[PDB]
Amino acid sequence: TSAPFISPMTPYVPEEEPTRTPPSIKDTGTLRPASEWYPQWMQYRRREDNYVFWQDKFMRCSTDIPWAEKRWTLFSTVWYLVQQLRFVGTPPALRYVAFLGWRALMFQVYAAHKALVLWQCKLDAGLARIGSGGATATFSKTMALRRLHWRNSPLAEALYALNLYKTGRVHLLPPVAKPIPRPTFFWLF
Amino acid sequence: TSLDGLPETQKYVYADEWGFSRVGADFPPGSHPSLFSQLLPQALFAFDARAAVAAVAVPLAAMAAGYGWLWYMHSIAPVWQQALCAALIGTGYAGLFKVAHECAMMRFIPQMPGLQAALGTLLMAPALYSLPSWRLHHLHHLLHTNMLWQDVWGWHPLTKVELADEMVRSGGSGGAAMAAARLVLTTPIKLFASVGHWLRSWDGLDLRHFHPASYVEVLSGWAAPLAFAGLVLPAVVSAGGLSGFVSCYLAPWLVFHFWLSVLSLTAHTAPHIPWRAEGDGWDAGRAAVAGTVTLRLPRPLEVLLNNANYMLPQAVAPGLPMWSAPAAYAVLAARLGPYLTEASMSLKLLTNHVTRWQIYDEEAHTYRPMEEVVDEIEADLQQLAAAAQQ
Amino acid sequence: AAVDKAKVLEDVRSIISTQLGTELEKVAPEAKFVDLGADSLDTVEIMMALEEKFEIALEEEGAEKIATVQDAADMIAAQIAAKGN
Amino acid sequence: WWREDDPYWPLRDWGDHPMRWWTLAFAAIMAAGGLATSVATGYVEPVQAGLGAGALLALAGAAMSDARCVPGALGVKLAWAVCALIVLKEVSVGWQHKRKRRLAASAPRLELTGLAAAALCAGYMLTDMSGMGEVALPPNPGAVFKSPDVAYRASVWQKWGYGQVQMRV
Amino acid sequence: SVKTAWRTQEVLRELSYTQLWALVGEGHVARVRFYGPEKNKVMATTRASAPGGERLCKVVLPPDPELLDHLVSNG
Ligand SMILES: CC(C)CCC[C@@H](C)[C@H]1CC[C@H]2[C@@H]3CC=C4C[C@@H](OC(=O)CCC(=O)O)CC[C@]4(C)[C@H]3CC[C@]12C
Repeated sequence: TSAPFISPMTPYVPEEEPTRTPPSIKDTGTLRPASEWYPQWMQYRRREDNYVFWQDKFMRCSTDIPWAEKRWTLFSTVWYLVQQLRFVGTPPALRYVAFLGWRALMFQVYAAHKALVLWQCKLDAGLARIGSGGATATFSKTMALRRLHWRNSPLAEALYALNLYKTGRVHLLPPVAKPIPRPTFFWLF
Repeated sequence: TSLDGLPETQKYVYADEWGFSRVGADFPPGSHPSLFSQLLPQALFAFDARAAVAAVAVPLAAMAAGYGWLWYMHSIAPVWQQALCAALIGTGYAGLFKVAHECAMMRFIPQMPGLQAALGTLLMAPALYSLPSWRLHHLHHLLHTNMLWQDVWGWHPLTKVELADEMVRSGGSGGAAMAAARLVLTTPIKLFASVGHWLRSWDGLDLRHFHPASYVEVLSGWAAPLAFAGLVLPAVVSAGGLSGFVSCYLAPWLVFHFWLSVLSLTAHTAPHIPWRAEGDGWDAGRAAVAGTVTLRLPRPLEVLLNNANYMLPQAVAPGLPMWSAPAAYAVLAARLGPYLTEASMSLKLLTNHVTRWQIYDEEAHTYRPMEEVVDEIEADLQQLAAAAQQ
Repeated sequence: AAVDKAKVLEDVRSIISTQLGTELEKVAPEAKFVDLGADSLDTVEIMMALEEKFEIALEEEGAEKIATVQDAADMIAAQIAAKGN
Repeated sequence: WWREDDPYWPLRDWGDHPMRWWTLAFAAIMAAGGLATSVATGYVEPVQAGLGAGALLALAGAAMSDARCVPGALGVKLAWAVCALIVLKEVSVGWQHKRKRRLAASAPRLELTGLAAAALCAGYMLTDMSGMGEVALPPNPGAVFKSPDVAYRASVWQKWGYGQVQMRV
Repeated sequence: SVKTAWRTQEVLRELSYTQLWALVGEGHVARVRFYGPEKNKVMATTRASAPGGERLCKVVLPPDPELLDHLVSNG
């Protein structure tokens, strides 16, 4: 311990400012697109409880921005031109057509990813058999849901596969992936 | 000490048998080396610029002479001329390194501390060493001198018990660690084992060994070697190719490491100097006074090395400057006479260090050759296997 | 913070019936999944269909122990309830 | 290797940066390859570039052994800068010992050193390089137009050369 | 020498007027383009066989009516 005065039984890890705004409220963790305007869960709540929609909009757009999304750097004064083209130099009708196309594409991609996740579930349920050598044939639903929401780093997947292959033990899961912080260099980016 | 009360005859026959001149008697327990700092005249601590500039200029002149010659006859000279210029350059640099070791312990020019820090850094860089880490390892050595299992920054001996453990784990005497120890402490390459020391500095390049308040100071210390090996070792190669590297840098480097290793190894190792564990009779003053050996060289060598062999005086008076080390020794030899050990650098000494004193066994508390020891403990392996019958 | 558990239950049962292929009267609030014909690889696809219909994300640790329709309904309701905060 | 008692030891907060052994490995590779090449051919740029980058990357991988400090972040920044410069020299100027007789045979292209440096840069960016975020270009008079502080707005206007404009606010 | 420098940003070498003559004589210049607002500057691209490989050199031309025959004679 370094602590001269006070030291709880778990060491204090210095948490820092968040560097990115949270996912909105309307989004899901997966690849399938959101909902154009209103989410679906809004229909199963009290009218005097659905104020969190507009509050979340206010928070992401105006009042809770982490001072790291307001750094003036040389990369951002060029991204400004890209974005200003998209928002002021392109007519909203072409933007609307592109929006529809991109939605359709994302639905196809999400369908593909779901197919792949189910395939992975069979594969690892098969690998646990080699691992235990004997009976074990199940898989972990926790890991399936964590794979669908992109909550695993590749190293965690590899170590889980190895643990399965060697000792069965289908219920021992890697911890969880932490979100990536915004990269900053200097006046540069 | 190992040879306790016994007449002068056996002492002197042991002395001329091992190559020492005066063996040592026995010091009382319960003391400290810093005591005998009161036996020193106060004039020994005075600063004078004459000896300072002489000590920084003589080895520089030897180095410059060696380099001027070597470049005047770059690669047209036979191997013996190359060897001699390399030996001269290595010795000159060992002198400048003794000066840097003095600046690391803050006793060369105390009035200008920034200047002495910069000077020590500069003189230590060409050997690829760090000044703050050197200070730390040397202090840790002074605090634990001859302590078994703790003096890791000195010539810790290879004990019998750990060797037996490694032989039980290896399942025979043919493993990799086995042959490694076999060639490192049975061949003359032992006189260069200091290079191992060099690699154990850079404590993994790991800032997690130190106190946080010092990070910036430690990092800076590591950046002076690297900068050298990043800005100067290229130039040399680029300007002389492999040969122009092996003759201008690598041979003086090997000579300097010879000097370092032989000095330390002779300093704190001898058959009559025991290595007590902690709690089991380890005494500080007894180990710093009785457990030290003073090497005597020709006076030209001494003046070239900046009296680098005189180590006992600056362990009882850590502020005693470098040019007062010979004189001070003469004082202590009068009062601590019967207890000191002394030796002269001769071929017999190094042959004994290489061929005879290889393994340290604590039951007999002495050094014994590697081969007879391993075959003895292997015969006892056979006998415990016979004892393992049932 | 206050969820109409009745609506959530009706919608859960309708989704389950449409996924499995059995009719809505057979899906009872206490019916386990193993008897409705569900085999592991499909107690997962049912979870995915549920999330896709309700647009929420399931808490995985509790989702490992879903075996009756009422637990599905209660998981979904506890997720919808904790949405603002 | 494998540890049956806890298999997921690599994903455990040991106190350093994840990309710390890769940095030292790459430094060793650069130094060895540079020296070997410059001895095997006779060109003096390979060893100089290789050993310069090796020194800088060893220093950065030393500083990266405690990621909470301020030096722990300047280490990551230094390593990213060096790997980016390597990628740049490779894909835009090429190496001296790789000239040919033709003109399109000697064009600067991306090979294996540039590829490793690019992978390293991506690894630094996707693990953690978010420190010292308060170093940027100074605020404009455009950022403080709507700020609730008169003293601060006056200070910024003064610095940018508008100290005499009237603050009808 | 070429062996003791860093490769840096391919540019146009410069011949005076004379090594151009010797080079086009020895059959090493491969193609020539004229430019300059008064049409007295040459950009000459050599061929691989030359000492130094294909490079792009610049020459200043002071009126010489023997130039065209010399060039067209050597391919
Ligand atoms: C290449 C020549 C011309 C210039 C000199 C280079 C040195 C500055 C390099 C080469 C050897 C390196 C050392 C080789 C071995 C190690 C151990 C290594 O750390 C470990 O192995 C940690 C323990 C473990 O891995 O189990 C990194 C630091 C260190 C001292 C290195 C530090 C930097 C050194 C001294």
